[PDB]
Amino acid sequence: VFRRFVEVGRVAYVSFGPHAGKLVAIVDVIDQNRALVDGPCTRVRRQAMPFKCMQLTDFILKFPHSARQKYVRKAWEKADINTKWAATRWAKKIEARERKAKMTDFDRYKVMKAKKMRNRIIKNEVKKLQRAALLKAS
Amino acid sequence: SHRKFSAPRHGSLGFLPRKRSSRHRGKVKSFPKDDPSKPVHLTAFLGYKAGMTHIVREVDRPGSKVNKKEVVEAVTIVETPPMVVVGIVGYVETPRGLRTFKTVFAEHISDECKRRFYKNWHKSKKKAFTKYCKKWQDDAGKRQLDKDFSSMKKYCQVIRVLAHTQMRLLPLRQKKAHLMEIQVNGGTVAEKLDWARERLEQQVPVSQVFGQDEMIDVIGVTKGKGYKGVTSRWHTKKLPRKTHRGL
Amino acid sequence: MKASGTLREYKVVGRCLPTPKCRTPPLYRMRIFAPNHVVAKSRFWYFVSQLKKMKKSSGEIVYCGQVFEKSPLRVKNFGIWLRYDSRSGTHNMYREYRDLTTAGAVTQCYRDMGARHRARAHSIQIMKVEEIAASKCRRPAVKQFHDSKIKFPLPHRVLRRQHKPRFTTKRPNTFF
Amino acid sequence: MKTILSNQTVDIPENVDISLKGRTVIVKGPRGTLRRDFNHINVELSLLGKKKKRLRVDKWWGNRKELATVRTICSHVQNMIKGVTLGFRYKMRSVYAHFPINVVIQENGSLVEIRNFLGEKYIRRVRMRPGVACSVSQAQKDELVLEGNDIELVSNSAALIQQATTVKNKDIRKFLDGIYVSEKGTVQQA
Amino acid sequence: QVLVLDGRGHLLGRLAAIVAKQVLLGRKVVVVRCEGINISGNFYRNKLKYLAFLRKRMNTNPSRGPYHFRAPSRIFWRTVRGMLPHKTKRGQAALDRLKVFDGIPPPYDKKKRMVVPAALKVVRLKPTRKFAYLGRLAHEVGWKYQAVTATLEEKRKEKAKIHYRKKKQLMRLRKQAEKNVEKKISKFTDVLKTHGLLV
Amino acid sequence: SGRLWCKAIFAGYKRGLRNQREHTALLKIEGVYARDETEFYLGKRCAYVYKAKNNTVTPGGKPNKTRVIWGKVTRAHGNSGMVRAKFRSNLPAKAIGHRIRVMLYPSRI
RNA sequence: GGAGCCUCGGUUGGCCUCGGAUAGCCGGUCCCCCGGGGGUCCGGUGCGGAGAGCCCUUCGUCCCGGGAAACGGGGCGGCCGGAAAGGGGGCCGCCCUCUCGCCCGUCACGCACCGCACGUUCGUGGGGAACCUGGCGCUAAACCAUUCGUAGACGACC
Repeated sequence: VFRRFVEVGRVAYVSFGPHAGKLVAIVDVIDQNRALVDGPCTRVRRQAMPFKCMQLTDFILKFPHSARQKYVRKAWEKADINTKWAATRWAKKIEARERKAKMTDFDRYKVMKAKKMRNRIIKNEVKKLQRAALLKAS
Repeated sequence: SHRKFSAPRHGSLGFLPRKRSSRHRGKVKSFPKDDPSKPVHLTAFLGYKAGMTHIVREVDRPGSKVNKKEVVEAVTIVETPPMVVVGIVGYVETPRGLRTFKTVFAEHISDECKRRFYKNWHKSKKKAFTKYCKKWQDDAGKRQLDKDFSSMKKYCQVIRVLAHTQMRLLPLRQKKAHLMEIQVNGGTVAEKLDWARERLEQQVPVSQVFGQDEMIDVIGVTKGKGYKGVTSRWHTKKLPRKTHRGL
Repeated sequence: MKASGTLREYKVVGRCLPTPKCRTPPLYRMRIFAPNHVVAKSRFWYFVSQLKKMKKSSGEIVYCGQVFEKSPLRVKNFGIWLRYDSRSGTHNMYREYRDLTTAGAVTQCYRDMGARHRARAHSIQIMKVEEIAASKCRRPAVKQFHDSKIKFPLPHRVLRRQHKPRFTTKRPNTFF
Repeated sequence: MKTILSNQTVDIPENVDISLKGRTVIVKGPRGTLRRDFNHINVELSLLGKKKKRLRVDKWWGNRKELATVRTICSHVQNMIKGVTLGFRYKMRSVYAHFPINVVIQENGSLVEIRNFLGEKYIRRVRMRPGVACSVSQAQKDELVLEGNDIELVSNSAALIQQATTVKNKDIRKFLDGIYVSEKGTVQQA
Repeated sequence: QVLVLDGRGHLLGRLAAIVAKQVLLGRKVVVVRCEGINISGNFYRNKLKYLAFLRKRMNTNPSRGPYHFRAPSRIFWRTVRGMLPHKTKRGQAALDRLKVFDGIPPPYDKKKRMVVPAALKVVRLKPTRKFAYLGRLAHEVGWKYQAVTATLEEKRKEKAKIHYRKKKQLMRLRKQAEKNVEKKISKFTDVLKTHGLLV
Repeated sequence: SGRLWCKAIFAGYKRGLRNQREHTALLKIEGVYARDETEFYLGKRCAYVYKAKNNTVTPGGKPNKTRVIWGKVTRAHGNSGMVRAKFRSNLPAKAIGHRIRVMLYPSRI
């Protein structure tokens, strides 16, 4: 069974291409493997984009099947997609990915020292939980 | 151009590498497949061709021309003194075949069987299994033996026994016995193994293995005849008398 | 004419050279779909030489301009009339496509004519391109997109970038 | 071309209570339960509507061949409904010219022994399929009823005994012998 | 330093090409579960394609002729053999880095097997095409140890299910640890969220 | 106290199909699998370290058995991360498929 | 169970494992039903209980303070689990060993070899001779010759 349907008004996220990493709203379907898409508030000029370079999300905003960018922009700001998108666990692990890519070597060192001590307090804890389960067993 | 008149080929290629057998004793290439339904029993024995002679019996096949008549039939006598189990051996089932898992011999092996482990009994000091024999009078050794039997109760699939003939009872010249592995077809490996564990160092007469009026297979080495030409080895036609380089 | 890359629509107008007999010959305009304007001018003379007794040596191109799409942001339904040649005889066809630009629909036709009938671009004479209204289409593969509430999933998402983690650990997921 | 969507809903009565695990469908009700797999057919099976009164099949972007499979499933599931509600009853007749084909049944209606067929000394032994019960009818001489809930197992086991009695190297237009399927119905009606 | 590939669900030729290239680069590769490999095309087609291989033997002396191996591991091993310059020293030195098996032998049953998605049936074939399991194809052409390796592989499947169920509960205690320790590692998680390691 | 060179494989000589030009080597640096990320390694100094039977002098050390053949990454090769390298002596063919180090010190950062 | 000499080389942190699906999955709660399964519910799913990952991380030492540890860190015996091509894996006590080990900070020093390459490991590596030193052990067989003839051109074989 499917949950995400390519339909007029569904917000999609572009995987590859010159716009990789931007939201965009499907306004029309040209043919089977290519859609007329437009993100007005995401710096994406209205254009034809194949269905490969897009990952359709869980956001549907309503507008007629060919309305000009002006009405798409209002429906986009009406639903306030930009803030609602940033609150999804999907976007949060997207922005958490380049945070690990922009990590400076010194920041990579500070992590190594924070990871080391954190894992110590974890492992001795579960150590105290196993010895807490064996006297629980007898 | 084709052959004018057809003729079946001479000799079978199914027996093709017609070479001297690498073995002198007949090898059981395949034992009967077992089923835990039957009681445990040995599946092979080892005898010696004595000779041939007649027999007279009254055939009882109905609807035949020889029904309720007497016939003369050529029979072969095979002298089979009882054999003695001197060890068992387990086999684990692998995707590469059947790998021998573990061998356990009996405590006291007869000298006639020890003959088999030597090429020159006269020169040897007869030391085989002398330090193995010491594993049955110390608790540390015996506590290892049962750990080998218990292990074969877990991992072994097919279990064979090492039996050998008793050359002393035969009128033959040689005294070196013939060792052999006889597969034990029967119940589960557990009851299959303990049956052999108590049969160890015991006699096994042929009457235990076979019964009368039973169909059996005979495995042995053909009577050798040395180097032979094509006429004797494959039974081709002798060429006509006029042939120059031989017919 | 190789249908290389995406074709473009050119407006080529030409005429016979002025002779003392006819001082100003009449002008002749065509819509040529071609990769570049150089092959458009040659493909222009190919057609003019078929309809008129004119050749490149007796004529001249008075204007070689490219015509742009008046609505590159509207999905349109295009009707195309062809004159391709098979291995046995020639045929007229009427093909429909659904694109944003007439030039994009024509190149969509050359690839489709090359895939369906193994017809190479030099044997096709596209003769008329009419953008038709959705109610007047005929071919059903185009008519099924005329739906105000069109809606469908992408069922079996074939994995792309299947070589970035060439030796990965987890099996890929084909459901989203 | 590729049709965007082709579907077919299947109404289910109330006595039957269907449920599906992915692309496998189990059908429970009065006469028992049936379970059929469809993991080879590649479609979307959604059981919509509270009360669960109907089942639809979906096929997105299907060509001519794989569009033909959307109805076979609706045909299969409907036969799974009839088998659990009414069962399947296949009556077979024993047509013989001169040699009476006597038939006896062993293992409580799961094995059929066919003797004296064409006056042959070879007794024909046919094993029924699991879940199919064979029986000779009463008040009628040469009929061999077949009951069961799975139409495949019933109809195949009927063709088993229908092919087990064939005339070799004769003119089959003259020797119209054997057990043939006569009527295909249900064990009970409404 | 050793690449242990799982053969379940991989297409024969697609996997052999990637293995052959890695092996030529000094990489030691171990293909496991060779009976799980799939070949494209319906089963009967692939069987006839192999029976036509059995019919090719040196007429005067079959003992010299092509050696038709019947184990799936040796069938896959021969496929890689055709994608290597095995008549040379660097070709033979390569084949020694390859080590194929049917099922999962003990040295590798407790190792995380990799997978090659570029050679995976779920990716490289349309869902309507038919395919053939190398295991079944090998069994019907001479392989004798399908039944046993099915039982041995069944043993280690539940022997791994024990370990897995032991591993979930092992780290279920771990996830229970943080919510007991959250007050004394807070100054360490925010450092891991600042650089995107826990978000 | 750690490794300070990149791992690379001596894939083979620059060749056509029936001619090979042994004066240029083809490298396969571990990690990089596209042209657009090879430009970091252009100009970097690469070495083929091996050990022989006789002892050789060692810069800043006493004679051991290890020797080197120095080279440098000249330009990107192909389209999938491979890279060309030129050494002061054509690499021996017994190195095909063995580790050669790609240092960092001609660095441009 | 100690030091050296030849020789063959490659390497330059580890991942110790569900099964599998792909028009579907993954993890939990078990309120539910039978001897682990089923069903339910709740969470995730461009997999973050993510290989786009995880683990470990080493400049060293000397003092002192803070946080973390106290059950911890390090040592000799038994105990079992392991067989497809089986680990120095885990469990008990042991006399001794430390709040030393990790994370923040103080103090001091460790050829600062004066810009420069094969550095940094796996390495008690494989193989080979010659010495160390003790403890524990161990005292064979094959072949020839001879014989046999179930074998045989000669070897072989019994």
